Amino acid sequence: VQISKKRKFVADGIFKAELNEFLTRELAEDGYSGVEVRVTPTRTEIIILATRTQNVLGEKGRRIRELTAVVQKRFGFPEGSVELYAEKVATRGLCAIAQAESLRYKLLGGLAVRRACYGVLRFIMESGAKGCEVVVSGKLRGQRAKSMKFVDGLMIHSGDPVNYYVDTAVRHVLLRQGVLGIKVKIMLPWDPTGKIGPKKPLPDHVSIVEPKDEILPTTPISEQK
Amino acid sequence: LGTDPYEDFQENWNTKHSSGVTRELMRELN
Amino acid sequence: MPKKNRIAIYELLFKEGVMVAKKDVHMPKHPELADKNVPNLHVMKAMQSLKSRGYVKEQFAWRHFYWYLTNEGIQYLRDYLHLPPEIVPATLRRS
Amino acid sequence: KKRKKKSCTTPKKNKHKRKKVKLAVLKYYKVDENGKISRLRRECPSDECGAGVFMASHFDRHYCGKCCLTYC
RNA sequence: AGGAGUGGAGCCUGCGGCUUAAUUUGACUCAACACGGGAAACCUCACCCGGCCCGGACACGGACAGGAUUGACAGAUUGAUAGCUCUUUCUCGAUUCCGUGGGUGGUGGUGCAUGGCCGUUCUUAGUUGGUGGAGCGAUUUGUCUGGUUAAUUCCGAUAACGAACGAGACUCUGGCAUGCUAACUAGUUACGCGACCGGUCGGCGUAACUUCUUAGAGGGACAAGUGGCGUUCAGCCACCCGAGAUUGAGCAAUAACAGGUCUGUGAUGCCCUUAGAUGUCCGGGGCUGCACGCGCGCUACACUGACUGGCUCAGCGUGUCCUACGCCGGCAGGCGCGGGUAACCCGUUGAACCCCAUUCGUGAUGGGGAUCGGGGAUUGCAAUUAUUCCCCAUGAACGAGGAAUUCCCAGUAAGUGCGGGUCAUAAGCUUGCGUUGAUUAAGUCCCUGCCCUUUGUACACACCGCCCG
Ligand SMILES: [Zn+2]
Repeated sequence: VQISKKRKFVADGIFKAELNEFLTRELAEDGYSGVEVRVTPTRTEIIILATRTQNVLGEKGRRIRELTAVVQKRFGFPEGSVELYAEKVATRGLCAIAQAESLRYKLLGGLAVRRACYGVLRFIMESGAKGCEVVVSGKLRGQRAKSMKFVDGLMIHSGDPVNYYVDTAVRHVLLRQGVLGIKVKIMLPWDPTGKIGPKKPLPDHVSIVEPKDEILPTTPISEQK
Repeated sequence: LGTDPYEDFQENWNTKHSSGVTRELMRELN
Repeated sequence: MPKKNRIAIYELLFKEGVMVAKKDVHMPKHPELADKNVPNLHVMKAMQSLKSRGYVKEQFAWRHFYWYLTNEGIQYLRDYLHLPPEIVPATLRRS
Repeated sequence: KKRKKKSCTTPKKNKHKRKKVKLAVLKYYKVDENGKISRLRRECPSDECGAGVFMASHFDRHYCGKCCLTYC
């Protein structure tokens, strides 16, 4: 007795939504940036992308051996079926989450907001992004909240090409007086056949090939190869 | 890692502390 | 909380370094502690006590508590259960 | 809404305080100077607590605290 | 210019009011009022009347194994088979119990302390640097007199030149392909076997394949062709060919609002409370009560109809509760076997309006169904302040709606049903789907509102201003 496929394709996304939330509250201060699930029939693999790979497994690997045992009890895996691996994000500057969490640990450590935000925009642009926007909202000056917005470069807002040419992250930081919201948007470059950026070009960009210069003949010559 | 006089002046140039934020920004510049 | 229940909860967390529970105080049996008749409330309120002393660290998400033993927890449950020093949790034995 | 503080009830309920009986083991066994003992409390024929658990000598019934068995 | 209306009636549902122990609460012009997925019997539940529990971690001090504590039959008591409490005397073995501290949980308060999300300005056509020119620099040009466009869309003009976001492009969807790739979980044609009078067969089995069904790839539409108009540019009008000469949606700028949400959250700062509780559970009530006002609606006012029979056609969706088949029932509804985790079964989804015959005959009438009385059956622990459904009976207002006012341009309006969400039991709501299918328009700035240029200003918290008596 098995399940309907309508319910099966749904239950595979509810499982992946809670695992990401659990790992977010667990490895955020260690550079957590995403998870990937590979359902091999013998062994279910879970890949965790992060910046600080040493703070994920820990000394002697005493931390990822705790995760692989606390995950199977929660989700009813048989023993030994599920294995968790830790890997490194290829480029940290173009991941919105890794920059929306980097800026949170600077506002939580006594940096000025104006200098904390420019230090993030500079690193985003120097890594090869096409544009960036960082917004900070909350009570920064007194009992009245207000928003500071820092932009740099190009930034698209409308259409379908926004679903793959931009990366968005929203995070909360809890200060002594309240909560500040941090929003980070990164617009990626093209990079044809590349790991970063979409391979598809922008739908409005037309690339015209420059012709190869040639000399039109003046007199007729036959080449009898 | 202290306070930023630029941000202080930009946010308090029209409040009660304008005369002080101008002085601090001038100290930082010169 | 019967002493048998308290012992059963403590010596199950010792084999691993982890514990999982659901925030459900009316669930009559904890799934990992079936056939011993240990309610889910008792596990919650025992891990509440072990956390306040500093021997474990918790994490909560989506109605679930995830507890981990700390270095001060193995040192404290080894004397409570009179276990031989040649016993180590399953987390500490690999690699 | 707004809080209205009505605390009036038929005075206040009192929680049952147990009575501290000293050396209740004494009255179960009668010991003479010759060594032999007599069991002054009638005993319950059960399995959960037989051979050691005495019943309640009330004015009309015998009652085991653990078994909740009552003989009238 | 018109179409259907709403505003009048009956009722269903939300808001005030008025009652009440409580009738919990948020939101009040567009930008509240079938909204909070908010159709609340119990739960939900906050509100009211009562009654159990601690699920008060942890640190320190006390008492205590010559027992800290734990639970309990019966009589009484109690709404209660609540050891809750009184009487009474057995178990339970440091887990508790007492004081101090500081912790916890709140659908408790503040949305004028916040995050996030949403709504609005605004679905409009707007917005902004850089370098250069002018200037007292506060600023200005670019970003424009004019044609054009759905569009700061383009053309052009030009002390500006190059760009960017928004618009457009983009994604999904509808219409076309007898061309391609495929099909026993889709069919068609042919041939047999069979039934009946060459015909019909959704009777049964084989081989031809993809027209029909399904879904992948690639094509196809670009103001491209013709004729006019246009500083012969940008474009506009008509027509041929053609499936199609504007299909419908998603997304969506800078800058703002003391807009809604602390009642969605283990989002969150302060304040309040915390053991006769604002925690939590149990029992019973209320959220619905009814003199009266205000908004969404559903049924009607009939003959372009109602009743009674007969004939005949969908699409989008759901399903481990959706259900075929057989028997008893008037029915609502009951019993036994079966299928389906689904193009496999309900189901070839025999839907309703529509259509064809009959009776009725302008009348408060056989229109219309409110209201109420007897029965019967289901869901549930519980249906009494009727849960829903059925069967006899009852038969009100209503004869087209004042001042006002809403939505709408072609598979559109309106009519007509079906599916989903809610759902143990449930749609007069919403969200989608098909079916039948039009009248009038292809214009304007008169009303409403927004935008722009010139002009005046003693305004700048910006006319709800300032100001003289
Ligand atoms: Zn006994």
